Amino acid sequence: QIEKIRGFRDFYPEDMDVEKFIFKTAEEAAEAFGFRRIDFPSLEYLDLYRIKSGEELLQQTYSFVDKGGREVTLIPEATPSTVRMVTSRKDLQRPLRWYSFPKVWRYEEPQAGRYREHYQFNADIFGSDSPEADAEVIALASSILDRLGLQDIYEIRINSRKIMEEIIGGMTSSDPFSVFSIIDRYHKISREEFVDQLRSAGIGEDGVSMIADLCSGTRGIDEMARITGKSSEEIARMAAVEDLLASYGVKNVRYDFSIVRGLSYYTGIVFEAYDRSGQFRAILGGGRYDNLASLMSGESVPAVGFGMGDAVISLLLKRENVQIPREKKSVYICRVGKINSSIMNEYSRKLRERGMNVTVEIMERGLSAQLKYASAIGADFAVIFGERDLERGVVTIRNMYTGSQENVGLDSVVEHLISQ
Amino acid sequence: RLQIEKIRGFRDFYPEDMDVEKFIFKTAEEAAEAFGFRRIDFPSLEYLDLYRIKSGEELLQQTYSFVDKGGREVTLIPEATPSTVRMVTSRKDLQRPLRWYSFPKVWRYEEPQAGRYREHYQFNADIFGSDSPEADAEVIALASSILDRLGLQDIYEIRINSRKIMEEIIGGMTSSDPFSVFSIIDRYHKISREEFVDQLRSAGIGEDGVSMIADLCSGTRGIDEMARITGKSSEEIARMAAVEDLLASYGVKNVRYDFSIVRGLSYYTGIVFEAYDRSGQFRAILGGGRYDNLASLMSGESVPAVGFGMGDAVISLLLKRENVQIPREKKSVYICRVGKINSSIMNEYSRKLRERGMNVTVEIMERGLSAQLKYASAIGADFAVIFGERDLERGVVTIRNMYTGSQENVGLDSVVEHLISQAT
Repeated sequence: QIEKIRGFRDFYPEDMDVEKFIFKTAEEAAEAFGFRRIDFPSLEYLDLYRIKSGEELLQQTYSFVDKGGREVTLIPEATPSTVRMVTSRKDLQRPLRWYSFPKVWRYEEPQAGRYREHYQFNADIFGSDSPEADAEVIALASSILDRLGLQDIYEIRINSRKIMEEIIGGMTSSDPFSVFSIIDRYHKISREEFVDQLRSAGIGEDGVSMIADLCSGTRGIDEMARITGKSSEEIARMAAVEDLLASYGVKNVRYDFSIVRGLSYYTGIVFEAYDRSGQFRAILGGGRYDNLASLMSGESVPAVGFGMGDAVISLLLKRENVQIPREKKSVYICRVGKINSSIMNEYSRKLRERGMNVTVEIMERGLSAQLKYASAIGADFAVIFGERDLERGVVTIRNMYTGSQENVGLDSVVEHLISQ
Repeated sequence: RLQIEKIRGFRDFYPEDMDVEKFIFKTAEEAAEAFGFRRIDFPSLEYLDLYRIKSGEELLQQTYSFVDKGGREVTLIPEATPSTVRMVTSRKDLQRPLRWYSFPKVWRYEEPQAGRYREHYQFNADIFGSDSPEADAEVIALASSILDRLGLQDIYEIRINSRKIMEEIIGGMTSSDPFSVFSIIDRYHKISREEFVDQLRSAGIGEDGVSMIADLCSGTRGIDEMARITGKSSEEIARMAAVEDLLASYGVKNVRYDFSIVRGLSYYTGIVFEAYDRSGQFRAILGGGRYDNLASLMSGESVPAVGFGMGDAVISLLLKRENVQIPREKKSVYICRVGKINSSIMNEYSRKLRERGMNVTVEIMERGLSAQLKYASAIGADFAVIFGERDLERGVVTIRNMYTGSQENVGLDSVVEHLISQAT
C-alpha cells in the first residue's frame, strides 16, 4: 500500500532498456572523444551552492537538515561538484575532459519531460580557453544526439555572453549591462511583456527594436557583423567555432541572439540543441563558464561543457520511434517430460560462456506456458530439452521470431545458436 | 580562497577511481544479464514508512531522513529491497518468475568511525516467485560468477546455513527460544571461548550440544557430514544437498556449511549464504538468502524471494589487494601537430578513427611536441598521430607506438586502416 513519492519514477525492465541505451550511447561517444568518467557525492552542504552566478538551480533544491543539524541538499546539478574536484588536481596536465551521468534532483512540479529526479549526462573540458574546446563539446553533443537516432530533429543554436554583453552596450550604456535575464524569457513570455520589461529597464525604442529583431528567429553569423558590431573579436570566434564544427561534420549550426541559458555562470559561448518539431526548446545545452572555478576556490580554470537529461531524451526516442538495438541474443531453455535441472544448468553455462544471455525454466509449468513465458520475455531462441529426444542426444531449438524449429545434436547446440 | 569540502563519509571518484567502479558495474551487470536477470531502477527517495515493516526504529535511525511538506517522513534509500518489493507488488501483469537486478547508490547516516562511507554503490540480484532449490542455486551461482569474472576466483568460499536447519538443531538441544542461542552464536567471533561456553550453558544446553556448537562454529562442514553430525535426515538437509548438487552443475564446488552464519535469521525464511574471504580480512564479501515473508507483510500478496547484495567498497579493496588487471574496451589515439596545421584536418581524421571503433583525443592547446607526448602518455594513449606541416605536403603523417616508442611515416590514405591493424 505504501506508494512512491509523487514526481519520482520507477524503472521496470522495459523502462531500463531505454535508459541503458541512453547511458551506453552517451558514455561511448564521450569516451570516443577522449572524455573520462567521474562521479561525486549525491548529497552536499547547501552552502556549497551559495555562489554568485550559481543561484539558478538553488531555486528548486531538495534540501533539508541532516540529523546533525547542518543544511544539506541532494545535488541539483553536477557542475559545482565537478569544479571542486577539478581545482583539487593541480597535478593533472591540461586539458581535463571529464563526463558524468549522475542522478540530480529538483523539487519542481512534474510535467511531460520532467520529474523531481532524473539522470543527467555531463561533459566538460577544463583548462583550454580555445575555440577548439567550444567546438569539441558541441560536436560531442551532436554525436550523441545522432547515435541516439535523433539526427534530424535538432538544430544547434549558439550565442555568446560577450557578443550579447557588448551589443547591449554598443548602443545603450545603461549600467544594467546584464538585461540577460530579460532576453532569457523571450521564448517564455508574451512579446508585449518582453518589450516593456526591457523598456522598463531603461532602453530606447531603437534599442528595444533591434533587441527584439535580433531575438526573432535564428540568423546567420556572417550577417551579425553587419546588423551590429563591425567585426568584434567574439564574432570572429563564433565564426571560427562554426568552421571547426563543419570539420567534425556538424553543419547548419545557427546564431541565435535569444540563446542565453538560465544558469548565470556562463561567460562565453552558450548553446542548445533546439527541437525542430517545437516540443522542447532545449533538448540539451551548455556553454563556457570561465569564472566558476575562481569563485569557488580562487583557482582560475577555463571551462566549457553541457548537460543532457534522460527524461526529455526518452520522450524523443519514443516520439521518433527509435529502434533500441539489443547487444546479445537471449536463449530460453525449456523442459518437457522428466528432465534434470542440472543438465539444463550445464548447457546454460556453456551458452553463456560464448556470449549469450540464458534464462532457465525453474517453474513447474507446461511447455505451452513455457513458450508463452519465453516470448513474453523476448527470448530469441528456445532450446527445448525433451526426456525422450535427450535419450537420442537431441534437443529442439525454436526460433522465437521466425517460428522455425529443428532438432539439434547436443554437441552442435552451442555452434548452431551462435550461427542463429 | 577557501572551499566548502564534501560531507565527511562521502567519496569523490576521479577518472582512475571510476576505472575500477566501471569494471565492477560492467562485470556485475553482464553476469546478471547472462543469467537472464533484467535491470531495474527506482527512486533514491522513499517514504520512511516503507522501511518500518522490515526494520525497527532502532535501525531506522541510521537513515538520511527528514520531514516532508505534509509532515510526512521521507529518506534517502538505505537499501534496495523494499523499493524492489514495492515494484513487484505494484504491477500485477508481471509474469513469473522475475529475475531483477539493480545497482544504485544507497545512503546511511553513520559516523566515519567504522571504516565505511555514508554513500556507496549497492548491487542487488533477486528471483521473485519461485520457492525451489533451483532458485537458491541460481542466485548463488550468479554471485560466484560475478566474483570469478571480477578476477576474485580463488579468494572466496561460499558458506551456507539455514533458518529451518538452525531451528531443528537448536530445538533439539533446548526448549527455550532458539533466537536467544542464535545471539550467542552471533557473538562467537567477539567474546572468549571460555565466555562462549558459559553463555551456551546458561541457555540450558548440555555439554552435549555445547560441544557440537563450539565445534561447528570453529570449522565449516560439508553438506554430507550434517545428516550424521546432527543425527537426523530432515527435508531441510536434503534441500541443501539438492542445492549443492545444482551448484555443481553450474561449476560451483567446495560449498561449505557454516553453522555460525546467523545474522538476519529473523529476516530470512530459508537458505542464507555468504562469500567468505580466505585471507580472512572480510567475513562476508557479499551475501543474502531467501526471504519469502517480506512481500506479504508489505503488500499482503505472497511472494517467494531469494537474492544477494554486494557493496562496491569491499570489492574495490579486494581488486587492489589481489592486484587484478582491468581490461580496456578500446584502443586510444592522441592526435597533435607541430608547425602550422589546421585543427580541421585533425578533427576530420579523429572522426574517421572514432567511426572505426577507436577512442580519440585531439590536442587543443598550444604547446611543444615534448609536452604533447608527455600528455599522450599521461592519458595512456596507445598511439600518437603527429601532423607536421612539411610532412603533410608529402601526404604523410608520423605515427608512434606509445609503448614501443618507435614511429613510422604513414600516408594519410592509410592512417585509419593502419591503426586498426596495429595492436600495440
